[PDB]
Amino acid sequence: EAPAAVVTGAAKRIGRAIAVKLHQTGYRVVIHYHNSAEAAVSLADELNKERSNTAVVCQADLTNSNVLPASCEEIINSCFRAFGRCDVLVNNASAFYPTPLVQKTVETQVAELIGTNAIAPFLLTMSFAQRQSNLSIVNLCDAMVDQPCMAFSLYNMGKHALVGLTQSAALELAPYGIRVNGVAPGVSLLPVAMGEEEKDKWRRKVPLGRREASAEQIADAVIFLVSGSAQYITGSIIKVDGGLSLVHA
Amino acid sequence: EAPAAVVTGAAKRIGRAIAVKLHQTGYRVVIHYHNSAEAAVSLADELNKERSNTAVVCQADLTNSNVLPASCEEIINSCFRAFGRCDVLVNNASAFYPTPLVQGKTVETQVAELIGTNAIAPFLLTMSFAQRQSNLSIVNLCDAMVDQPCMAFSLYNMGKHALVGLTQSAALELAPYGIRVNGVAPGVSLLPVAMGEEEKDKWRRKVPLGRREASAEQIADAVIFLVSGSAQYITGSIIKVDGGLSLVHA
Amino acid sequence: EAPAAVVTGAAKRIGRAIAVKLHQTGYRVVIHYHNSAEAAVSLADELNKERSNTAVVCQADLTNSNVLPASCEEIINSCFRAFGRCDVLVNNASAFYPTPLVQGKTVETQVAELIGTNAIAPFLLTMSFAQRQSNLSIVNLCDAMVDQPCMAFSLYNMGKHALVGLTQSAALELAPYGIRVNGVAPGVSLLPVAMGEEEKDKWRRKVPLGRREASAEQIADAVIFLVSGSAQYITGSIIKVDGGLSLVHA
Amino acid sequence: EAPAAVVTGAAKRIGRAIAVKLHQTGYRVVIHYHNSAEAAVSLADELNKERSNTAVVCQADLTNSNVLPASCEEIINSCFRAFGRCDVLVNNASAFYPTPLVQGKTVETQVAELIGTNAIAPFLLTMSFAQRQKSNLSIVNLCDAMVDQPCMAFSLYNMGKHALVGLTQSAALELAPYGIRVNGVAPGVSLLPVAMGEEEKDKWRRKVPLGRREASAEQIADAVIFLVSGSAQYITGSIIKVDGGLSLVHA
Ligand SMILES: NC(=O)c1ccc[n+]([C@@H]2O[C@H](COP(=O)([O-])OP(=O)(O)OC[C@H]3O[C@@H](n4cnc5c(N)ncnc54)[C@H](OP(=O)(O)O)[C@@H]3O)[C@@H](O)[C@H]2O)c1
Ligand SMILES: NC(=O)c1ccc[n+]([C@@H]2O[C@H](COP(=O)([O-])OP(=O)(O)OC[C@H]3O[C@@H](n4cnc5c(N)ncnc54)[C@H](OP(=O)(O)O)[C@@H]3O)[C@@H](O)[C@H]2O)c1
Ligand SMILES: NC(=O)c1ccc[n+]([C@@H]2O[C@H](COP(=O)([O-])OP(=O)(O)OC[C@H]3O[C@@H](n4cnc5c(N)ncnc54)[C@H](OP(=O)(O)O)[C@@H]3O)[C@@H](O)[C@H]2O)c1
Ligand SMILES: NC(=O)c1ccc[n+]([C@@H]2O[C@H](COP(=O)([O-])OP(=O)(O)OC[C@H]3O[C@@H](n4cnc5c(N)ncnc54)[C@H](OP(=O)(O)O)[C@@H]3O)[C@@H](O)[C@H]2O)c1
Ligand SMILES: *CC(=O)N[C@H](CC#C)C(=O)N1CCC(COc2cccc3nc(N)nc(N)c23)CC1
Ligand SMILES: *CC(=O)N[C@H](CC#C)C(=O)N1CCC(COc2cccc3nc(N)nc(N)c23)CC1
Ligand SMILES: *CC(=O)N[C@H](CC#C)C(=O)N1CCC(COc2cccc3nc(N)nc(N)c23)CC1
Ligand SMILES: *CC(=O)N[C@H](CC#C)C(=O)N1CCC(COc2cccc3nc(N)nc(N)c23)CC1
Repeated sequence: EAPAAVVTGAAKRIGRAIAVKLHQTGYRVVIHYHNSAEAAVSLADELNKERSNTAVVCQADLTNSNVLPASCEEIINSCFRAFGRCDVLVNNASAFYPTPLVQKTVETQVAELIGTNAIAPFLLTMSFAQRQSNLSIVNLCDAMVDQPCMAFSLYNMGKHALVGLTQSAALELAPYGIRVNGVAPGVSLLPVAMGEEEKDKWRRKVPLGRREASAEQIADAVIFLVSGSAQYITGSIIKVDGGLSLVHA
Repeated sequence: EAPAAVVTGAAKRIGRAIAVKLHQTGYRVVIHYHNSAEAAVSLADELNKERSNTAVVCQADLTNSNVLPASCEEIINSCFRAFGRCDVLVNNASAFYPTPLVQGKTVETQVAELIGTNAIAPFLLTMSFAQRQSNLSIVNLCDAMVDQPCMAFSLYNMGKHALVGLTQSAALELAPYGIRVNGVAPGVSLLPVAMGEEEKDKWRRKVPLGRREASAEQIADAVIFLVSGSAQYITGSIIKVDGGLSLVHA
Repeated sequence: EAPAAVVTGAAKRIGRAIAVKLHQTGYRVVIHYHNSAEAAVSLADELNKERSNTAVVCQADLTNSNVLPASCEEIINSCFRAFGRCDVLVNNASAFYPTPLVQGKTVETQVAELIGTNAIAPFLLTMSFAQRQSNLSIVNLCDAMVDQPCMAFSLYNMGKHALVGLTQSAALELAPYGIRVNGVAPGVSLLPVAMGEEEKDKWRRKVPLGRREASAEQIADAVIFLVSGSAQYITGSIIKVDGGLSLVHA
Repeated sequence: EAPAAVVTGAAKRIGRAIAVKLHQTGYRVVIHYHNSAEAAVSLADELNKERSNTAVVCQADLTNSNVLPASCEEIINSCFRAFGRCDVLVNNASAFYPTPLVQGKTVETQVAELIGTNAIAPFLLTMSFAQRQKSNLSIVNLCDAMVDQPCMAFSLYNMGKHALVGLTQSAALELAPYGIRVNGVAPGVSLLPVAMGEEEKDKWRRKVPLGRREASAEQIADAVIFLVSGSAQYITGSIIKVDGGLSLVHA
C-alpha cells in the first residue's frame, strides 16, 4: 500500500515541486491550497494522469482564527478520507510581507503571518499525531532567521516559532516514531512581483553559483528527510542556502 | 530628570525584582499587572514611600486579541502620562503551562495566552515604544532552555523562540533610532509556587553552578547591566543567566 | 569514469561503513588508516573483490606535527595516484579521550592528537584537496553534542568546535570552485569497544528516537546524501543524525 | 586584600583597556606581553604610580609548542608570586592574519600561532588557573561575534575562535563545582588594524547598525568588568556579543 502525504500551499512554486517529487517517489498526495484552486486542480490532474486516484485537493485558509483548529483537523482528515492513512506532513504554506515597527490592521498581519508560519503548523502537527511505517513531518523553515530582512519582524517571529515547534515536536513525538525535521531555504524562487534588477541583487549574494535554489533543489532535501535514509534524523533543520547564511555584511 | 521604565508582569517574582532594581538605580517605573492588583499597588506604594511620584501601576491583559495593539499602546502611553518619557521597556510578563500535542481551556485560548504574552505583546509594545520616540533600550525576558525544551510545552516554547526572533529583528530595525534591544535568558530561577519541594530539588540539583535556582535579583542584575551605559554598544544580544544549565547533556 | 573518494580512519566502525556505502554508490575509495592495517587491507580486498581496482589503502598518522601537512598532501596524492582524480573527501578519523582540567601521555601529545585529528588534519586535507583541483565535496564528521559537552573532554570538544568553523569557512572559500563543504553530526552512534555494557545502556536509553544508538550505516546514509546530486545547493550545512539527543535537557 | 587578574596580550589595544579597567575596579594585574615590552612596562609604571605594587609584567610567546604548557603554568605562577592569589584570567592575546586554502611562514607555523594563541594557550592557562585554586573566581575569553559569518581566507583564525567557544562552554561545566565561572566577550568590529586606511575603516564601520562605528576598547572592557563582577555571579558558559548588531546583518 502506497504511503500518503499532505503538502500545504502545494499549488505553486516550492510546495508544488515538493508534491510532485513525493508523488514521483510513490506517495499519494493531498494538495492543500487557499486561493490557487485552478493551479491546485491542474497539478492533481497531472498527477492522477500518471497514476489514477493518487492526488486530491483540499482548500483551507490557515490564518489564525477561532476556526483554524477545525480547518487543520479537516486537512489531516482529508488525507485519511482519500487514502486511508497519513504518513507525511509538509508544512509549506506561508504568508510573507513586511510589517515595519515604525510607520491590513496589525491584528490581521499577526493572524496571517503567525497563523500560517507557526500556529497552523502546530495544529496540523497535533491533528497528524492524534490520528496515528515511516511517519514524519517536514517544516519549511528559513536559513536567514538569524540575519533577518529589515522590517520583516512578524514573519521572522513566525519562522523562529516554527524552529521551536520543530524541536519541541521532535522530542514529544519521538516515542510515537514520528520524526520532525525542517528544510531551511536561503534564496529560492523569488517573489513574482520583484523586479529583475532586485532579483539579480539577491542572486549575486549566494556563494555557491550566485543563483537562487530551484524549487526542485528544496524538494530534494524534503525527499531525503522523509526517506528511510533519514530514519535516525529528528529535530534537525537542513539549510539549503548555497552558503548564504555564512556571508557577513 | 529621572528616566522611566515599563516592566510588564512586575507585581511579583522576577518582574518585581526588576522593577525594584530599576527604581533603586534611579528609574521611575510603571508596574504593569494583569490579575495581581493588590501586589502591584502595594509595590507602587513601597516605591513611592522611598521617593514620591516615582511609581504607578498599569493594568492590562496581554492575551492575543484584536484589541491587544490598543492595550500595548496604552501601556506605553501610561508611562508618558505619569513621567513624560519612556526610556526602558522590559518584556517580562509571560503565561507558562503545558499544551501536549497528544491527548479545560480551548486551544484557541492557549494559543492566545502563550503566544500573546510571550511574543505578540512584546512585538506590539516594541512598536508602541518605538513610535513614541539618552539611553533607550528594550530587554526581553527569554529562556536559556529554548533549544532543550520541556516535554509538552510546545506553544510556550514557540512563544519564547518567537521572542528571540523579535529581539534580533527589533535590534536591527531600531538601531538607527539609538534603541538597543537585548534579552536575558534564565534557566532555573524562581520555581512555581505550586511545585512540591521534592520536584523543586530535582531541578535545583541539575544546575552546575551551585545546584540552586537563580534568585530574582540575579536575573535583575543582568537587566540592569543591559540598560546601563556599560552596555551602550550591545544590541541583539541574549545573555544567559543559567548557572551552566543549558550546557548539561541528558 | 568512476568518481573517487578519500575516507580517513576508514578501516573500522563509522568510517568503514562510509567507505562501503560510497563504494556501493559507485565510488573508488582510498581507505586511510593509522594503526588498523589488517582491517584496512581486508576491507580493500572485499571492495576490490566486488569491483576490481576500486580500493587502495593509505597509512598516515594525523597527529599534529611539522610533517602533518606533507602527510595530508600525500593522502590526497594517493587518491590521484590510484584513480587519477579526487572527487570526495570525508574527514572521519578522530582521537577521542578525556583531558581533565584538574588532575601517561603528556599534555603536548594530547593537544597534538585531539586537535590534530579533529581539526588540523581536516584543514590540511581540505587545502590539499582544493589545491589539486563534476560534483566535488567534503564531508566532515562533526558532533551533535558539541554544545552539551561531556565532562573532562575539553580538548576533544575544542577540536570538534574547530571542525564546525572549518566546515563553514571552507564552504565559503571553496564555493567559487564548486566545492561544497558540509558536515554530519552524530549523537550516540557506535559506542566505544572498551565501554561496559551497563554504561552503553545508560547512554542508549537517553535517545528519544528509539532509545538506541545510530548504526554506522545510518551515519553513512547522511554522508551519501550530502555527496549526491540531491544536495547540489547544500554547502556549509551540518546535519545532526542524533535521534533527538541534542534536544534533551538535563 | 585586593583580588588579582592575569590579562594576556595586555600591552596594547583591547587587552590594555581591560587591564586598566580591572585596575580601576580594584584588581592587581599581571600584564602579559610577547613583543610589546616597552608598552607593557609603560602600562605597569602608570598603574603602580596610581597604587604601589599593583602591576607586574610577564613575557611569553603563546604559539603552540612543546614548551607552551610550561609557559602557561609560569604565567599563572607569576600572578601567585606577585600577589599571592589569582582571581581572574582574561584570555585576550591573539594572532590574526589570513591563511588561504588555495594559493613566508610555513603552514605548520601558521597553525602553531593561530591555534596556539586563540585556543591552546587559553586551554593551558585555564588548566593552570584551575589547578592552582584546587571569593569570585572567573575566566573571560575574548571570542568573536562573527565566528559563524567568517572573513574570507581566515579559516585557521576562525577555527581557533570556534575552539575557544568550545573551551568556554566545556570549562564552564567542568569548573562550576569549584565555583570558577567561565564566560566570553565577543566583539564584532572593535579597534581596527593599525595599518588600515580611513576609506577601508569606514567601509567596515558603516556596516554596524548601532551608530555605524567600531566598539572602543573600553566598551569591550565594560563587558569583561560585568562578567567578573558580583552582578554576574550566576552567569557561566555565556558569551556576550558586543557588536552593535553586526552579526545580525545579512549579506
Ligand atoms: N522562496 C524563497 O526564497 C524562500 C526562502 C526561505 C524560506 N522559504 C519558505 O519555503 C516555503 C515555500 O516558499 P514559496 O516561496 O514557495 O511560498 P509562497 O509562494 O510565498 O507561499 C506558498 C503558498 O502559501 C499559501 N498561503 C499563503 N497564505 C496562506 C493562508 N492565509 N492560508 C493558507 N495558505 C496560505 C499560498 O497558497 P495559495 O496560492 O493557494 O493561496 C501560497 O501559494 C515557505 O514556508 C517559505 O517561507 C522560501
Ligand atoms: N522562573 C523561571 O525559572 C524562569 C525560567 C525561564 C525564563 N523565565 C522568564 O522570566 C520571566 C519572569 O518569570 P516569572 O517566573 O517571574 O514569571 P511568572 O511569575 O510566571 O509570570 C509573570 C507575570 O506574568 C503575568 N502574566 C501572565 N499571563 C498574563 C496575561 N495574560 N496578561 C498579562 N500579564 C500576564 C502575571 O501577572 P499577574 O500576576 O499580574 O496576573 C505574572 O505575575 C518570564 O518571561 C519567564 O518566561 C523565568
Ligand atoms: N561513535 C560515536 O558515537 C560518535 C559520536 C559523535 C561523533 N562521532 C564522530 O564520527 C566519526 C567516526 O566515529 P567512530 O566512533 O567510528 O571513530 P573512532 O572509531 O573513535 O575513530 C575512527 C578512527 O580514527 C583513527 N584515528 C585516531 N587517531 C588517529 C591518528 N592519530 N591518526 C590517524 N587516524 C587516527 C583510528 O584509525 P586506526 O584504527 O587505523 O588507528 C580510528 O579507527 C569521528 O569523527 C567521531 O568524532 C562519533
Ligand atoms: N579588534 C577587533 O575588532 C576584534 C574583533 C573580534 C575579536 N577580537 C578579539 O579581541 C581580542 C583583542 O583584540 P585586539 O585587536 O586588541 O588584539 P591584537 O591587537 O590583534 O593582539 C593583541 C595582542 O596579542 C598578542 N599576541 C599575538 N601573537 C602572540 C603570540 N604569539 N604570543 C603571545 N601573545 C601574542 C600581542 O602581544 P604583543 O604586542 O606583546 O606582541 C598583541 O598585542 C583578541 O582575542 C581578538 O581576537 C578583536
Ligand atoms: C532582506 C532580504 O530580502 N534578504 C535577506 C537575506 C540576504 C542577503 C533575507 O532575509 N532573506 C530571507 C528571505 C528570502 C526571500 O524569501 C521569500 C521569497 C519569495 C517568497 C517567499 N514566500 C514565503 N512564504 N517566505 C519567504 N521567505 C519568501 C531572501 C533572503
Ligand atoms: C521540563 C523542565 O522543566 N525542564 C527543564 C528543567 C530543568 C532542569 C527546563 O526545560 N527548564 C525550562 C523552564 C524552567 C522553569 O520555568 C518557569 C518556572 C516558573 C515560572 C515560570 N513562569 C514563566 N512565565 N516562564 C517560565 N519559564 C517559568 C526550568 C528549566
Ligand atoms: C559524557 C557523555 O558521553 N555525554 C553524552 C552521552 C549521552 C547521552 C555525550 O556528550 N555524547 C558525546 C560522545 C558520544 C560518544 O562518542 C564516541 C563514542 C565512541 C567513539 C568515538 N570516537 C570518536 N572519535 N569521537 C566520539 N565522539 C566517539 C556519546 C554522546
Ligand atoms: C572579511 C571581514 O573582515 N569581514 C567582517 C568585517 C565586517 C563587517 C568580519 O568577519 N569581522 C571579523 C574580524 C574583525 C576584525 O578583527 C580584528 C581587527 C584588528 C585586529 C584583530 N586582532 C585579533 N587578534 N583578532 C581580530 N579579530 C582582529 C572585523 C569583523
